Amino acid sequence: EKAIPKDQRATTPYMTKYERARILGTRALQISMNAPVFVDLEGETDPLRIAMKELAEKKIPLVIRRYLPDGSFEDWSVEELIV
Amino acid sequence: YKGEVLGITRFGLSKMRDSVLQLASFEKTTDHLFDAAFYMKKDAVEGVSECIILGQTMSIGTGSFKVVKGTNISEKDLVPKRCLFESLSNEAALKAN
Amino acid sequence: MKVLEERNAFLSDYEVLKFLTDLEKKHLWDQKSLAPELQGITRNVVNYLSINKNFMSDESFAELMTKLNSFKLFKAEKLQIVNQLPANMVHLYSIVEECDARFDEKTIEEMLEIISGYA
Amino acid sequence: VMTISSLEQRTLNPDLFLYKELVKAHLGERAASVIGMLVALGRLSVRELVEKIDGMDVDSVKTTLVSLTQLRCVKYLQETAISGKKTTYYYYNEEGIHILLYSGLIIDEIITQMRVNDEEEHKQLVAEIVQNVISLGSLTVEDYLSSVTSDSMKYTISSLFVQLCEMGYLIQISKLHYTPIEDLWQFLYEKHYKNIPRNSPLSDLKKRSQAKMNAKTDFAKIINKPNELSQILTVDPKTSLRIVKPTVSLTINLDRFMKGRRSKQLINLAKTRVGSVTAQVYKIALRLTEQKSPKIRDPLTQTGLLQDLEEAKSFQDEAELVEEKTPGLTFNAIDLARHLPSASLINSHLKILASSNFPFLNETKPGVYYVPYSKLMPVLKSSVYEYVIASTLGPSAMRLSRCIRDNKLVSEKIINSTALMKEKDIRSTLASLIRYNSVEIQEVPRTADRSASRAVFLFRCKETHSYNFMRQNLEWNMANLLFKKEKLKQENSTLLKKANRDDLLPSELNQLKMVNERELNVFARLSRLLSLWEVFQMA
Amino acid sequence: IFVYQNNITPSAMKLVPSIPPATIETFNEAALVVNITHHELVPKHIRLSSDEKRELLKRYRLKESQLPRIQRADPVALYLGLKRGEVVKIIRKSETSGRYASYRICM
Amino acid sequence: MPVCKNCHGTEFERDLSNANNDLVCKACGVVSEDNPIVSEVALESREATLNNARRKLRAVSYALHIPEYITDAAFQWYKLALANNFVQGRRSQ
Amino acid sequence: TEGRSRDGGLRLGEMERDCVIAYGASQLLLERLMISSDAFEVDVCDKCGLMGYSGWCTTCKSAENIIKMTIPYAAKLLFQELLSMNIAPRLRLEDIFQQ
Amino acid sequence: FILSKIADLVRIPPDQFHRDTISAITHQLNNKFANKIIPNVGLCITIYDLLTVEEGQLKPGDGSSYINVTFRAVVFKPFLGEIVTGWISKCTAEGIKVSLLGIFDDIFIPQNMLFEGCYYTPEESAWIWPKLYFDVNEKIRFRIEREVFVDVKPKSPKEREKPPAYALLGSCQTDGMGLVSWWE
Amino acid sequence: KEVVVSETPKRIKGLEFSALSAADIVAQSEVEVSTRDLFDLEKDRAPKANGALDPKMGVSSSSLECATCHGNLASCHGHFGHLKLALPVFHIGYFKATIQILQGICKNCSAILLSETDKRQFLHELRRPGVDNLRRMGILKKILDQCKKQRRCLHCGALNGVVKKAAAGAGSAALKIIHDTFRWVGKKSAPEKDIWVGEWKEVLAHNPELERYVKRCMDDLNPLKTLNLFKQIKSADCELLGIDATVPSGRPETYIWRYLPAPPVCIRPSVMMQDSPASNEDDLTVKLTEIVWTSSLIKAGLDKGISINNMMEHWDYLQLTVAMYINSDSVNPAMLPGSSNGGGKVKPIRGFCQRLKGKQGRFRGNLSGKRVDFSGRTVISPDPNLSIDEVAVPDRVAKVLTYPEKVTRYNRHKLQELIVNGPNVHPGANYLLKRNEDARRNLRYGDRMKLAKNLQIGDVVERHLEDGDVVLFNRQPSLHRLSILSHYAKIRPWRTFRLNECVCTPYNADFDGDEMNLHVPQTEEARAEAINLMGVKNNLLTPKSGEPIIAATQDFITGSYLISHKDSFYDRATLTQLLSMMSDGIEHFDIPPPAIMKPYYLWTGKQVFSLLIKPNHNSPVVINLDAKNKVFVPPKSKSLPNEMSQNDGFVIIRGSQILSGVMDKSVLGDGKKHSVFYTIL
Ligand SMILES: [Zn+2]
Ligand SMILES: [Zn+2]
Ligand SMILES: [Zn+2]
Ligand SMILES: [Zn+2]
Repeated sequence: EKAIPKDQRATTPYMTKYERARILGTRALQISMNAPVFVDLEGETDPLRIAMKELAEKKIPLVIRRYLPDGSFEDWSVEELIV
Repeated sequence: YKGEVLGITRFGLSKMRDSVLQLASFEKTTDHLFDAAFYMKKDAVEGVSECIILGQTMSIGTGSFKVVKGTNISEKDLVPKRCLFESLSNEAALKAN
Repeated sequence: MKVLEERNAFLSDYEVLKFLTDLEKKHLWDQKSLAPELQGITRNVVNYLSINKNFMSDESFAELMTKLNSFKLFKAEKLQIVNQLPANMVHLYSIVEECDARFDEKTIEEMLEIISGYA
Repeated sequence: VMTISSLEQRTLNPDLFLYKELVKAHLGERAASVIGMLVALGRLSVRELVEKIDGMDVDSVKTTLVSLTQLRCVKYLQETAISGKKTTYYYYNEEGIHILLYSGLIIDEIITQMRVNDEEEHKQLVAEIVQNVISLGSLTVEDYLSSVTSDSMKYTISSLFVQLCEMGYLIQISKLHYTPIEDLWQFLYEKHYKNIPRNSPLSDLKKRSQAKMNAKTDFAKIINKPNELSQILTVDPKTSLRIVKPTVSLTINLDRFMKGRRSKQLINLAKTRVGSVTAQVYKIALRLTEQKSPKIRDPLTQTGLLQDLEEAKSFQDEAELVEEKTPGLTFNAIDLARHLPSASLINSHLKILASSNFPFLNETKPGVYYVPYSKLMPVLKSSVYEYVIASTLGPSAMRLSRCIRDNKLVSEKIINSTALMKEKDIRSTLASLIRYNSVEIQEVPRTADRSASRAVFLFRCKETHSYNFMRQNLEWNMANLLFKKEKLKQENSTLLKKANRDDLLPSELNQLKMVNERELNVFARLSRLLSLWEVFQMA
Repeated sequence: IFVYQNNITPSAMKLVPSIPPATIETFNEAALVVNITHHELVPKHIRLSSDEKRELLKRYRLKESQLPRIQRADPVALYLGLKRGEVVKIIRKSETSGRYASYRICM
Repeated sequence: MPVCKNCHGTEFERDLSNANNDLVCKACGVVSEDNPIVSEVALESREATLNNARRKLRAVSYALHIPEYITDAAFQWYKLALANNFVQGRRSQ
Repeated sequence: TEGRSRDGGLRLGEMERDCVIAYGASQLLLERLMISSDAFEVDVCDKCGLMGYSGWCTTCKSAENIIKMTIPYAAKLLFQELLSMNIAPRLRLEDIFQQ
Repeated sequence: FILSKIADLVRIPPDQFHRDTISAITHQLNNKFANKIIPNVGLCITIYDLLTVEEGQLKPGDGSSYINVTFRAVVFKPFLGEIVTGWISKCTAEGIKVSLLGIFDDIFIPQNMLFEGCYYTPEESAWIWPKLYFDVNEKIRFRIEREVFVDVKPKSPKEREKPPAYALLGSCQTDGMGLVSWWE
Repeated sequence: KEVVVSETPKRIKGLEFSALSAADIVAQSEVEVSTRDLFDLEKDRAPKANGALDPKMGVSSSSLECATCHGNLASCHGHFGHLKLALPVFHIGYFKATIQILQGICKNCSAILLSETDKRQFLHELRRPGVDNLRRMGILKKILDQCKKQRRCLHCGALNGVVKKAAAGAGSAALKIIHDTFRWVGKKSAPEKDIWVGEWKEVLAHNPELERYVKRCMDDLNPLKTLNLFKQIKSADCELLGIDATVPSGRPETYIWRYLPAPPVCIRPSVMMQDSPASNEDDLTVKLTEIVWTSSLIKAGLDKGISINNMMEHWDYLQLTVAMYINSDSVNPAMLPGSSNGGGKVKPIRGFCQRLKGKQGRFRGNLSGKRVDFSGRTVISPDPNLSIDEVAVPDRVAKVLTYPEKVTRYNRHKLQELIVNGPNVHPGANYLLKRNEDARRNLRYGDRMKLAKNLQIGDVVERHLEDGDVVLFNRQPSLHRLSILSHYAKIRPWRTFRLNECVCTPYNADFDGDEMNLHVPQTEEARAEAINLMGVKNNLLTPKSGEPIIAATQDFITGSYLISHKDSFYDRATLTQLLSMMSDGIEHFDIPPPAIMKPYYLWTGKQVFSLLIKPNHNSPVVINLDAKNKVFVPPKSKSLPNEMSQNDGFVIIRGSQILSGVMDKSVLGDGKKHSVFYTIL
């Protein structure tokens, strides 16, 4: 019930498509709370559309934690993960 | 899913599925509520129909996984510090004992 | 919230005051910078911790352990001597067991001359 | 509201509510829960404990448990598991602290053998004897006398010597002794079904009754094994008189305590119906027979197995003649010079037996003076209730319930016919009586299926319920009283720590008699209520 | 193991299973005619060894229970004559994806 | 009766315009409340003679075709008349 | 409130609701069936979970062990409705964090 | 004074992500503790050190991160019998409320071990001895013994002070006590 | 000072469902209800001192406070009370359960009447970890029924019999229960029946109009009898009877009423007084407020006066009244109501088990089915030039349709302005909420301007509905997995909802009367959720068929069929303006060589449609495709490719240039896998 070593990864390295969901939404609300963005931001705004622009650059410094049903945890960073 | 063709219609829906909330959310609400409370079912908070009642975050789907950010900092600065308040005055009581 | 250890390491002030002059030196460094609310403790920190030493050093702490490991002071007065009761007369035996009687003369006296090394 | 009565502390907890405070009033601490949880759920395992109590696993589990053992507060069973090894499941001794729950009254059990030395250091001697016993519960004159000084005539420092035997006192705990009775009967139910030499496979009756016979007669010498054993009684070393066996530890003998206090009741109830002359005669007569009569002990076998609506009588019949005949040899025929305070001619003076008539005794060997016995004690028990409700609630409840005794399931007209006063009162006394047990209710459908006001309302005794409700009494002070004793500890608990080690303040001086004579009120008040409780818990 | 012919008295069921270390297996003669296993619909079931079971749990890191089950005295299970907690690896060959398998336990 | 927490205006203006249906004072701009929570959809000698008294009362009343409302006036008067014991001594009519 | 006229609000029926589950949207439920629906915080007591008010656990009167949390007010409604009738769906709680 | 090993979780708002992690951590630590008094231990001085930083776990409803670490922080509980500087403060007669400036007022030494020969006179003197009175604000060596922690928060709907959470007590058991120039 | 205060974010683990104790009920309740109904009318309209409605128990309208917690309808959640109830009264909710809890216990010493090993046998069966729900129930039956066959209890020695739930289900007096001595086996010697005939013998003798005339009654257990009978259940079995005991709730006693808790006042809402003096009542409070009536009746009655015969019907009538209180079941079997009767049989006396049960009954449609704020409703109308993955939301609702916004950083130079317009004109906002979280600020007062000059970063403004926002969209009867589809919202004039017709087929909207359900979300993460998951383009295929549900219908199909048609042609002009009208502008293009030559120049539809797929060089949509559309006439079996046929043929396309065949549904029409769009996506 603890962290799995990065050496062994049993998972699909692709996105969850709920990856895109919570990664985006979370990053957004972060933007709404005024957190520093990691990308050049064009003349537009709002959290969501610029968050999309971030994941285009894959600059989100977050890790999806994943629960195997046995409670064996899991870790994947965005930069680790592939679209 | 358990031993036999069952379920669907309420009368088979008591099979495994243990959540008294939704068992009332379908049919025969009352006697499931009471008869539940009598037998003092320990229950659990699990399903969709479950977790929307109590309104906390859904188990599956978007919520099928927690989200984490890394602190990204080295344990080098996690080392303790002192001038050893304890160590220098240690050796007083160490004698005659 | 939760406490792993309450009674942990008995810690008096030596440079701990100066350590708050450090993080203080790190953050805003009092009103001496003229030449977060946190300063509320800082004045209170530096309040008494400064005066009795006048009415300080670093390596004296190392000089602290030198002849002082020889006594029965335990940790209690052994740490308490650093500040209170300038190791003189009845002050020093008023606390710890058998600082008089069993071991008295040289033990009570060295305290007077060793404290003169710092306080 | 506002906690002044605190129904919480009270209303919702039958039975074990006593126990879990008793042990608490004894120990509490680590020891509290294990008995409470036990009596609560019943059969329990060591491993099974800490998955409920969170009781400082396998230490206070082991510690409190062996604690109860030493004091025999648990019923104790072990057997191999069905795969192998061995497993241990646990029950609670009898009523357990029931032993403690008398104590000072068990101290009064001495007052029978208060005789032969009256108001001596011997009194204080046997006192510290008994309570030292009962604190541990199992000791030897080797262990006790070992702790005791060895410079005080052995046959005197420990003066109760041959007197160790008597009727009450002590019996070595052996095997079955604190072993759960209900099963150990089933343990004996083996070796009979288990030993069938493949005889005939027909009519389990021939298999059962015979096994029963064995199960019966084997069990007899089983429980007769503690009843007496000579190796204790007999020992007479060189240059000595008869002693007990100093070797094995012996334990408080609870039976003759039962029979003793039950006697005391009979002194009261008979004393009520007869005169102090005839009374005290009956009193001193019972002093001999209370030796031999089980009087609470007979159940035993009845407890632990289903009866049979005939075979139930097949137990009852055994109780009909048992004491009456063979212990009748031990019973009154001609007794000589019991005490006297009367004087001069003692013979027809002793014929005062025949003055015994109703509703008990007065059956003898048609020309020897004898009281019926094993028939006596049973139909005696049935009568014992009597007075129990008058200033309990109301005078008038007596005559109606008493009448409700003789008649059965009648009704209010035939009541008010037989009875007196006014419906205004008749309902009240009745209704205020129906508010708990007693009358119960009977009704029958009247020109309908079943309807609210059509039918007739009838009344019944059912002392089964009645004799079995007076435990609610147990749930009153034996429930509560112990608390306000304990609850008052934390009042002076600070002072209790100091005041106990002192031998100061005016209020201290005041609250001394307050809390203390207060303790007189509680404890004495308890034993008061106990003398009443001495019945419906057992017979 | 023995079979009935045409009557199965409940007195025989009152104590059917006398001897715990051994066991019994009961059927009606008319009931057993063409083996259910070989029929068509029931695909092949494979009883699996205890060490094999525990190994399977090593695979999916599954505790006990929490599996598809087989009601004790299922005729097919009776055909294999299982006992408590015993797991079968059942091979379904159906043309959808193709042949594959799953597991059940005897409850 | 209620007063703003800030501007402390003593007058509140209800806005039903946009169908927020809220309440705020022209002194602040800080609302009083959100979504005003609204609703939708024995035997005594006196009381019994009040039953019968309404029976008689109304019946004989609009026997004249008098307005129903007016009847409740007397109903109070009749009830008021019960207080002084003016009612008992004579006939009901 | 109900329908058009008096004032608005619109109907997510069960059959209407569950359509969102096929997309498995966690938060869309919450914002939709909770944060925008009945915004409420029940105050409870770890020991003997029950729903107090402000700073009390009432029946166990402590004013300490309470935890504040947000719940659909329809939920607490259903509770009191139950616990009106004799029944106890005592809410035991536990942390979100530290696993 | 001394040290303690304690654990907790801190909510880190997203803003400080630009700022140093551990520093903002410490910041919110003192924001939570600093002067604040911590029950059944004795008052927190401030954070001393920090350790076991772990990858922070946030909640869905928020999105502002949460990190539960432990650390050893400076608390104040020196020991029971002791002699230390301080002075009489708001007081009447029996016992005196001694204090060090700016720390807390809760130190109140009752009078039991304090010399039986004494006299109080409603005017500048708490008790004068056969050796005399003592002054406010003065550096004063006095003895402490006990501190008792209290919650005292039975907030009632009907209720709408008594905060002796960390409060020290003692008396003058020997010479030089209550006035430093008696010794010295 | 400053005691350290910590919090932990929490969440539910399960629910324990038990019954309260006797004490715990009143341990909750503030007041005894008691008193009588009246709502103490003097000085006021139901000033309701003590009584059923009590100001300290809760609040009803918005006037006064809750005493206990003042702050009235806003802050007070209500509180529970405690009805002292004369005599123990039975309980219907546990009735069918109570027959079982009593079913396995004797009436004599009242001990669990199965015993010994087998008792332990069931026990050891249960506590094994692998034992589960269906095993809980089924087992508890296998132990329960095992009792009935026992004719005789054990250390009581007395026999017993089965209890039948007396009478039928009319429920009138039916809640009374009856067992008895049974199985006479002809005539046997039964000390029960032996005495029994030795009992009636005298009362037979006294009133011989009755006994055999009405006989064979067996006997009951009174709720008063049975409360006793429960109390001597000795610990132990408990879970054997199915109740887990460990000194919390209170062993099988509670399940029959003793102190009925008063439902908290908010859940007993006093209906609007609705003008005048007579306020519209609320029902349950009328019920229990009669339960007080009959209560204090039987409390003052039975205390001094009345009679055993005039007694019960009050009391049995009471249990019918509380059973009636928590449920419908037995309704009015000509039993008539109590104080404030009527008696023309007012139908819906029922208030309670109903309000929790069906349809509009809460626990389905009012809780899982909540009717949710921030929405909108209108009829529809087509907008093809609106892109797919939008909905035209009319400005007039945008004015009242608002979205929560936490201003930050980048936001000001929009948001600082967006206020200056105010609620009136569309590109604006209305509500403001500062960083100091006071309450909120509604655009009503005035200012802005210098107000907006303040605008802390952590502030909050509620925008109107701006161009290309996040929205989710619905039709009334949820069919399948397309019930809700988000959209970037674009604002347009007039008033109605307008979507792109190609997405009709999921909604199967015929337009006409169809009224959609328009939603906007509030919290952020739900936005990115709906749009970037539940959104149109992502869901462009419907799952069940694995098919692209959304495509052109009707016009757009037949329209294509005309431009696609072989017999068509187009010239430099016609094609030009078309390729314009195909994407209104906005795009560079390239013209493939003309379909024909020296007899002028032209292009055919197959081309001009080919560009629709691949309009440009830089267009990443290189496609090959082939299939049968419908209305296909097979060629002569000679020609092997069906591509050359009588009518058109296989649609076939290579490198995203149409080779042969008209399109017409088929490729562009959903309805199949082989498709223009399905291939594309
Ligand atoms: Zn205002
Ligand atoms: Zn609580
Ligand atoms: Zn309130
Ligand atoms: Zn029985």
